[PDB]
Amino acid sequence: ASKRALVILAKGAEEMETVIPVDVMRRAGIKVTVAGLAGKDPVQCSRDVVICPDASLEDAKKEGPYDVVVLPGGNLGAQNLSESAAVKEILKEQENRKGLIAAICAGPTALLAHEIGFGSKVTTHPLAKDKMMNGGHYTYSENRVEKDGLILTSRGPGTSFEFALAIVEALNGKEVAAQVKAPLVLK
Amino acid sequence: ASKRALVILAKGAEEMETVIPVDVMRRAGIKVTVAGLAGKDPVQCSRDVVICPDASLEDAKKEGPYDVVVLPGGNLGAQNLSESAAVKEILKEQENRKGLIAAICAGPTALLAHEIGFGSKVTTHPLAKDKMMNGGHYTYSENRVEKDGLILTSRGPGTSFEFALAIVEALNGKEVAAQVKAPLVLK
Ligand SMILES: [Cl-]
Ligand SMILES: [Cl-]
Ligand SMILES: [Zn+2]
Ligand SMILES: [Zn+2]
Repeated sequence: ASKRALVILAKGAEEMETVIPVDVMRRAGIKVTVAGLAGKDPVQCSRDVVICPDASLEDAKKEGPYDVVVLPGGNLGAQNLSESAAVKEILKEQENRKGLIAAICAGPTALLAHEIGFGSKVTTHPLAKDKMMNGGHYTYSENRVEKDGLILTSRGPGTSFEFALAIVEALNGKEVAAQVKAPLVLK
Repeated sequence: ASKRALVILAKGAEEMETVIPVDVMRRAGIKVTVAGLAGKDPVQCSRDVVICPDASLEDAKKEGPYDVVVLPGGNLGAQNLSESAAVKEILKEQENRKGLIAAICAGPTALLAHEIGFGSKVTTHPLAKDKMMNGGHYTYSENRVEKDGLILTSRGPGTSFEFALAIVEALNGKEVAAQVKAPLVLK
């Protein structure tokens, strides 16, 4: 049976950090739902790329559970994720059921906002470190991708492929991740 | 004055190869127009990401000239670009006026279709080599990004950042490309 991914898409999300994981996960045969935080309407990303989500979050959250919940970054996208009661509930459920949570760039700061995964080793974008580390609830890493059990984090646009492939490996295994990786022409 | 980029977005385009250059060029202060080949309506990309273009190609081509014309890849996107009389005319004009043309992955095969840049050294995705090389009108390269004067090509999703930064360097210079690059957390 195919694994399922929920990608939560908010206004101001970093479009690269959204699209790269969606695409790579779909290459890995994962059923990806791109869910609009605000509703069903198109989402204006940080660099003005406009993406039409597959469903509202309100609807998509009724079709869980998901094998991974993915939080893109983008400063303003992450803030929107951080403020969302709906996101809080989704991440708490995902944590409670021992499901994977993956967050990139400023995305992990939503984990702090919703008190998720405290005690984990995590990375973020360098500019989001101080926000993430407020209170000392995580241990900081400078690895490009950091996986501490069911909390998987990464640093920025330029780590998006490694982040996505890490999600693929966690869900579908090392062999599928390698197979998906080879046609991408990664260095 | 700000440089201008036309990114031609067809059904079946590779969404990563579309979004990465758009975003990175906008970081570099380039005015990017994402133009829908088929018209103004949202475009279903190769991995089902749906992007709302800024304008139809029909409209955007009236607001030229552009400092670069960018052709994303994706097998079916590139075929759509290759079949387009409108694209043919845009690329011929761009070539005639000595403007940059940038194409990635299967995207360069549209150059062959429209008889653009013959004699250039070019790269493509490995799987698109034989198509591109039909007739021997180009010289093939395995470099991740190949720039032969005003013809700039690259290989795949995983070379999209290097491709985008090469476009930035060609338009706005090495210093701006370096400045844009550093926050991306590229390896
Ligand atoms: Cl941002
Ligand atoms: Cl493709
Ligand atoms: Zn980011
Ligand atoms: Zn491609």
